[PDB]
Formats: sequence, C-alpha cells, structure tokens
Amino acid sequence: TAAEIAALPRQKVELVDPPFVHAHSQVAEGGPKVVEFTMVIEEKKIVIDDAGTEVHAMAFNGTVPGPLMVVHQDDYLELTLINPETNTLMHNIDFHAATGALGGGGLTEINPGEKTILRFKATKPGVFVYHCAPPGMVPWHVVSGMNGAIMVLPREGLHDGKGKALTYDKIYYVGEQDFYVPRDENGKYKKYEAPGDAYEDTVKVMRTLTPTHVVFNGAVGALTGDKAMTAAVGEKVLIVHSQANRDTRPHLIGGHGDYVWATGKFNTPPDVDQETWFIPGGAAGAAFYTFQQPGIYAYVNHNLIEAFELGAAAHFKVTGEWNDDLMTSVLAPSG
Amino acid sequence: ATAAEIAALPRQKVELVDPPFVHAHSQVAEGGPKVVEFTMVIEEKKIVIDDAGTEVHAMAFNGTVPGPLMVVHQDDYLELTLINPETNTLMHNIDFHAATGALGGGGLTEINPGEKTILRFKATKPGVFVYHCAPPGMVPWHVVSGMNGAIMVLPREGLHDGKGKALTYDKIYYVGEQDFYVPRDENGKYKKYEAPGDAYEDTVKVMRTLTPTHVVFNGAVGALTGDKAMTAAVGEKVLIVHSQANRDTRPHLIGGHGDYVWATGKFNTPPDVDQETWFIPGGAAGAAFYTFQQPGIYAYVNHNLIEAFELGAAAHFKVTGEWNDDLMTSVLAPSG
Amino acid sequence: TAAEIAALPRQKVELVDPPFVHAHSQVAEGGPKVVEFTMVIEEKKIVIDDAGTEVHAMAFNGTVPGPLMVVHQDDYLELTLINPETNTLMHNIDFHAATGALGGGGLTEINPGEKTILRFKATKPGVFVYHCAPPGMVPWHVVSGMNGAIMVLPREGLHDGKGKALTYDKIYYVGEQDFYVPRDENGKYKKYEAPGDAYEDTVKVMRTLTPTHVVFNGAVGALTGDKAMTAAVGEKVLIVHSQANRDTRPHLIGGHGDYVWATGKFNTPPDVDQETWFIPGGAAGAAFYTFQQPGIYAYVNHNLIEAFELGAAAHFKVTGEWNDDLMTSVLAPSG
Ligand SMILES: O=N[O-]
Ligand SMILES: O=N[O-]
Ligand SMILES: O=N[O-]
Ligand SMILES: [Cu+2]
Ligand SMILES: [Cu+2]
Ligand SMILES: [Cu+2]
Ligand SMILES: [Cu+2]
Ligand SMILES: [Cu+2]
Ligand SMILES: [Cu+2]
Repeated sequence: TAAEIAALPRQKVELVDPPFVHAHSQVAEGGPKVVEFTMVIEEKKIVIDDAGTEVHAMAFNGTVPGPLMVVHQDDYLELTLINPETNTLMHNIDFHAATGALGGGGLTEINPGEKTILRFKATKPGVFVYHCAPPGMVPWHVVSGMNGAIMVLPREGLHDGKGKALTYDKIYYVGEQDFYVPRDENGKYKKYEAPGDAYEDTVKVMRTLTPTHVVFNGAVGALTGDKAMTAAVGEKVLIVHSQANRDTRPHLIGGHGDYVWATGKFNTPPDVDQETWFIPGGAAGAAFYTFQQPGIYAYVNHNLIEAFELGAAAHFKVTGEWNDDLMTSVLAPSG
Repeated sequence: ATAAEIAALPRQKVELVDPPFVHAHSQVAEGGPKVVEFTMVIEEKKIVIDDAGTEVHAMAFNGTVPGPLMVVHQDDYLELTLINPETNTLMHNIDFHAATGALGGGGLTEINPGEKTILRFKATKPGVFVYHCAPPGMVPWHVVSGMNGAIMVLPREGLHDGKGKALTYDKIYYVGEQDFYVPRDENGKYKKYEAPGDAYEDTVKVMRTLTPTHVVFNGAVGALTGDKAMTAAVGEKVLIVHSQANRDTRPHLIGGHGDYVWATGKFNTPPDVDQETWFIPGGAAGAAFYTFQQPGIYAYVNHNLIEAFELGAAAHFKVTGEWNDDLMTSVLAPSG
Repeated sequence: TAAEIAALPRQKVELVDPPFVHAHSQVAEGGPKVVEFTMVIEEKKIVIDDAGTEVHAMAFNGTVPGPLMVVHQDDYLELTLINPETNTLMHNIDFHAATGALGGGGLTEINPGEKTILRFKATKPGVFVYHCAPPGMVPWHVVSGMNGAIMVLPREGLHDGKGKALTYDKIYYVGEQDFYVPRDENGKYKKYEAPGDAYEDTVKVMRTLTPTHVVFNGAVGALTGDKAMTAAVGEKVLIVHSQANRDTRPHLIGGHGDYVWATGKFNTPPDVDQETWFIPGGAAGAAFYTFQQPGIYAYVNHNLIEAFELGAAAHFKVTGEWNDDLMTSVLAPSG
C-alpha cells in the first residue's frame, strides 16, 4: 500500500569502485528499505592496453564497469542518475533487476545537464546486469563501458541446493568488457577528438562480432600484478561476474567454483564443483569458493585466446599453508 | 505397438498457422495417444529480409521462415506429409530433433522436386525441439536458408514448474531466430542472384566466417514489430518458445524476465527461474514463461546487443493495462 | 598425512588412444589408491584435412586430444610427464580437476630433456579438461592440440538426479579441437618446417577468434569409417566431450542425450531428454544415452557450419532391429 511504501526507512549508501563492493550484510538487517544510490555519468578517454589504445568511455560513477549495488529482496532501489552538462550525449539506465519501462531505461533518459530519480522494487533475488540503453544506439553505449551489475540478496542470505547457509568472507565484482576499437590501414588503433567521431568506424568493428579487447575492470591487466584480488586459505569468496553484451566462461585457474549460480539467480539451485562456468551476454553470474591452497591464481575467460591474447585475465594472491595431500610435486622437473 | 494398434489410435488432422502464432491445441492432453497429422509443402522462394530490400532465396517449410510450430503431446505420434513441389529445384528432407532413428527422420524423407513422403514418429520426450532440413553434403546451406522450425511435445498433463505446481499459459508465441549469411559486392552492398544456385559458392564463403550478416526473428529485421508486434496484457501468462537451428542465442525480454525458463527446452529438466537473460545453444529450442506486470512496449531480443540492434534480432510486445508504481516509479523525471 | 597416502595401494594404468578409454571400473574397487599414469609429450606434424593441411601438434601421449585418464573420487592421480629431448618447447600440465599451483602447471614446467611427477587428490567427481599452459604461450599450446580430459567417477558409480544408478555398457571420449591455420595470400594453407616458425602467423589467425577447422580427434573425418564409434540397439553409451578453448554444442543426430551432465560435474544433477547440450570452452561434459534404433548416426557440434564445413562430425555405427513404433516411413519418397 501507499502509506506502507511511504513509511519504509530510507537509507543512503556510499559506493565503492569495482572490484570492491560497498558495505552490506548478507542477511537482511531489519525490514525492507528504500536503498538510495547516486551515480554521476562520466564521458572520458581511458587507456585500455600497454600500447596506449584509447576508448571514449561512458562510465556510470566514473568507472568501467559501473559499481556494484547491493540490496536485499523486496527492498526498493532508488537511484539518482546525473548527466553533467560537460557530457555531450544523452544517457539512461536499464536495470535487468527491474520490472517495467524497459528496465527503467524509458523513464531515465537524461541529456547533458539533467538528472533523474528512479525507484524500483527488487522483487527477484540474484546478480543482475544494469546498462545504459539510449534508443537507436544501445550497443554503442554498452560496449563503451556503460554497464555494471547489482546484487539482490535473499533476505536470509545465500544457501546451497539443500538450504544450508553459504556465508562468504569476501566478495569481488569482476565486470568483463568487450571493446571494438577501430584501426587504420596500417593496423594501428585510431584516436578521436570526441566520442561521436568514432561512431561509424566503431559500428563497423562491432558488426564483425569480434572484439579487439576483452578486459576486466576496464583495461588489460587491471586486476593483475599489484592489483590482484586477495584471499587466504580457508576463506570463502564470492566472485560476481557480468558481461552486458557478450558471452563469457569464467574459470579460477588452480581452483573451482564450489557453488555457481551460473544464471545468476538465487532461486535457481547453484551448480557445484565447477571447473568452468558460462555467463551469456546480458547477464551476471556468481561463484562461491573456499580457497585451499596459497599462491597466485589466475581468473580468466576460458576462451584462452580472449584471456591471454585479448586481455581477459585477473589474478588472486592467496596466503596460507600449502596442502601436500591436495597436491604435491613427487619429482620436480629434472633431466 | 503394432501398426494396427497405432492404426486403431484416433487420428486428428491439424491446420498449421504461420509463426509467431501457434495452431489450436490443449495444454493438458485430450484423451489418450493420437496420431496427429500435419502436412507441409516446401517452397523455394525469394524473401526480403530488411528495409533495404536485401533478398534471400529461402527454403521454407510451409512457405515460412521459420517453419510453423507443430504441437502434440508426449506419446502421441506425429505423422507428417512433406511435399517437395515440381517447381522446386532441390531435394529436401526433414530431421525432427524430437524423433528417434534415421537421423531424426532425415534419412527416410529425402524427396526430390515432384515427390512427397509421409513420416511418422512417436513423440516420446516432452519439450520444444528444432526440426530442419538436412540433405547430406548441403545441410548448413539449407538450414541457414531458412529451412528450419520447431515442435512442442507437451507433457500429457500440461506444463508444471520444478516443484510440480501447474503452469498454464494464457497465450503462446513461437519466435524462430535465423542467422543469414548474405554475400556482398566490392562496394559492401548485398548481392542478389537469379537462382538460389548462383548464390551457393558465395554464401558458403560467408558462412565460413561464422559471422552472419543478419540475425532476425520471423524471417526479417523488424518482422515482429509495428502492427506485427506480439501482444499481451498486465496479468497475462505468456509462453515464448524460441529456437535457433544453427547458432547460439541469448533471449531477453527488456523490462521483464523469464519467470520459468526451460533453457534446454526439455520439460523433464526443471526450469530455471527469475531469468534476466537465458541461453539456447545452436541446434535447440527453449521456452520461457512470464506473467506481465507492467503495461507499455517491450523489446524481446538476442542479448548480444550488436546482434539485436545492428543485426536484426529484436521483436516488440505491446502490453495493455495499468502501471504499477510499487514495482517502478519515476521519482524525479529527467530535469535540470 | 604423507604416511597415510604412502600406505595407500598404488596402481599403474595403461593409457589408450581416444576415442577409446583405458580399462576401469564404474564402481570403485576398494579404498582410495594412488593411480599412476605416464605420458610422453610429442611435437609432431598432423594432417587435419584431405587437402593435406598440417598442424604442428603438441600432443600428450602422441594424440590430439591427449588420452582420458579415469580415477575415482578421492583417489590420487599421479602423473609422470615426460618432455623428450626431441621436443623444442617447454611444456607443463594444468588439470582442471586439481586444486593448487594453477592446476599443477606451476609445478610441472619441463624443458626438452626433462620430466616431473605430479600427484593430486581427485576431490571432485566429474569430467575435467587438462591442458598445457606455459606462461605467455598458453592459448598457442592449447590450440595446437595440447589438451585432453580425465574422468573422476563417484566411488559408487554414476547415478541420475534421483539417485538411481546409471551404468554404461560403453564409453567414448570425443576431444574437440579448434585449429587456426595460416593461409598464404592465395587462400592456401601454409606449411612450416618447425613449430616456432608458425607462431607469429598462427597468433594472427587466433586473434580473429575464427577457427579454420573445428575437428574431433585431431582431423576432419577422424571418427568416421575405420574409427566410427560402435554400439548396439539396447546399449547404454557415455559420450565424454571436451573443448579446452572454445564453446561447443554436441548433438547426436537421430538420438538424444538421455542424461547430460552439461557442466561435466557429477554432483550437479544431469539435464534429461537433451537434443543439443552446451559445453563452454574450457570444460568437459558427458552424455548418457541408450540406443533404440539401428543405423549410422552422426554426432556433431550443432553449429552446422562448424560440423559440416569446418569438420566437427563423427559417426556411430549401431547394430540392432529397427523399431517401427518409434519411427516409420508411412509413405517412402515417391510421386
Ligand atoms: O585453467 N586455465 O587455463
Ligand atoms: O535489456 N536489453 O538491453
Ligand atoms: O541433428 N543434426 O543437424
Ligand atoms: Cu550511455
Ligand atoms: Cu539489457
Ligand atoms: Cu532443404
Ligand atoms: Cu539438427
Ligand atoms: Cu605445451
Ligand atoms: Cu584451463
């Protein structure tokens, strides 16, 4: 009822840039609330590889992917989206978690210098993709980095196939991005004055259905080296993954997905003991894993060409004690 | 069962309807096993697949791309009379993925132009299945020329969710998705050919790129839009059967969900629930059940947005009814 | 503890070339054991099509794909991997079934002239991919056919979703491979005198993400004729299928996948009555089917262009009586 929706507690949340996630509780604290978020849209040039390749990013909250928003089932997510007058394009937002008006895209078309406030009831539990979708140029905005994901946790937290609770110690959000950067006759990636200048050349690359780069956190190596995600032997980690436009097949090298909500929806029992899962373009998925061995792990899109030639590889730096029962080198490489 | 016992089975002739509509049927089976009879004439015809007038020499079952949806119940016998007209220039056959034996029926149905055949198979497994032409050595060319459709073998007790609760749809639509490989001239313009044959070698070359020039619903870009947009109402339960005989797809109802989705298309496999975007592998059909909650226009797409909005894989749903502000509301309309 | 594993019975297994699988028991015979395997790596030219197209294969045990290793859950798989001095590249092995050191790859880097022995506990039941992964040359080795699979059977054998036992009469292993063969400017496939000579050219083809060939058992038509798989009406067959780098969609033409562990993990209930299943690049899946009709069946990757233009098609020669109740030609093709 009206009075009841109006009486719900309102709560503002401070977002954090991916792969990190803002503060939240797995099990809902209190009753349904209208969770408030605010994101400013930034159109800016970003370098995506070691060769200085640029992309005119269209980023929610200034990041590629946009930040992860976490709410519980039946809460209302109320987002204030701002498109500064400094931008040159109209933007909007489609929450795959939302029901109605094309996910909210039909109610949030804001030109540079405008803002809007959209509220929707998170009626279904799971991880969902959210992305910009201006009619007539939906792919262009999405493949320019304008997408993220939200997590709608069941009020009672996560559980496995037989109702046993699954509580993670850590949670990371890996947004995978397929980029389509134009090249000149010589094969060098092109640079442009403004976003629109690249429109035509970019759509041509997009039609080949072959991305020039497939990256995590907006750039080749963004989640490797000193920016590797961390964990410890014995820790339970939830890795949320999304791809707003193209299929992906996540894999923890040296590990597994103990429980994987491959479709991303919590009412659908998770698959177990996964080596490699699949997330279709336009969806988010989530894998729960308890680390057992220390060392550096790689987390990749398992088409290894996309992982190691195109950029779809991240790292996990795990501390702890090695387990010789699980694995041991009986005879080290020798003549 | 003996041909005699099967012959003692009641027979019922069905009049097919063109996709996305489905011929009249009952969700729960009417009595016991029957021999459901269907007839389809194969038509090799030029079709236009986009607003620019791009043409394809289609190979269409019942004259449509996709071929029509045949609906029977588990343990019924599907008896198809397939006709290949004298006017056609190629041999055609049919492989029902729902069938068991002779390459899905393909090895027993090779008919040359001017020939016909009658195949009968027992629909032993419940679910939606793809059917398509498969002439040895020319299989992909016939399939990506539009020679494919789907059938639905309903459980005799109708649909049920993963927990046994009955799932009864008010309406049903069949969306056949087609990947086309159209050759282009040195200017990037699509080529036209006098006879389908003159297109073969050029088309095989494009097919090898594994990159379709068009990915469409019901044979053409925008085919299920405007006055051909599908319809529903707030509160209406709709089953959307989707098939792709040669290539993967990932259906998504923009602004909606797939409340229950048999992503593998098989009814004995519990449906996934609350789906945002599902996946149907090339060579299969899937089905999504959804109860509309909001009025307005919805786009139904293959969620590789480039395929959807650049290649042609987008349909529309016009939904009547009252807006639900509880589910969604514009607190502050776009403003300064 | 080491002492305990040391006290475990050990068994040397003899490997056989795909699509056949070495002798094993569906239900485990006895308590956990350390199952030993040995594989020598062979860099060799293989002819992949009737046009004489060659690939510089990097084959475990001399075949593409490498042989299927079968152990039971909680057994230890101990592999002695050998890289002969006749080879030119360093190789290693990642068992997706293993936990730690990048699936074993970090512990098995052997140069030509070296060997190593790796032992891991097969803690999760299902079929898993294994493949070479030299840092910086991962996809290249994998798409050169250096991959295979293992099956970790539950101690009590296979079961359906409701716990009823599923015992197969025959088992086959189909390893699907995506090759990227360079062509001279005339469209003719190029031939080389050494693996490294093809590197630069091959990487370029790989980046298009478009394979020139997609084959089963290393060559177009490999699993046909003298190598057509066999079964008899009434026989229950398990078809294990793997693809270490790219997606696939298996389909038994004229048949079905009665039970399909699509993710390849036995603890994830199998899908049933499948027409076409999906296996993501970087995984293995398994389908159980009881043949009901005699005749030649084709088994394919259901992107028909990949199956019939690119090479992804195998045959099954089945003996038995035709069942007219299941299918019958009421009127044979006629006027
Ligand atoms: O499992 N990594 O290739
Ligand atoms: O929700 N489709 O962009
Ligand atoms: O069922 N094979 O096209
Ligand atoms: Cu935008
Ligand atoms: Cu979307
Ligand atoms: Cu045909
Ligand atoms: Cu088929
Ligand atoms: Cu190697
Ligand atoms: Cu791997």
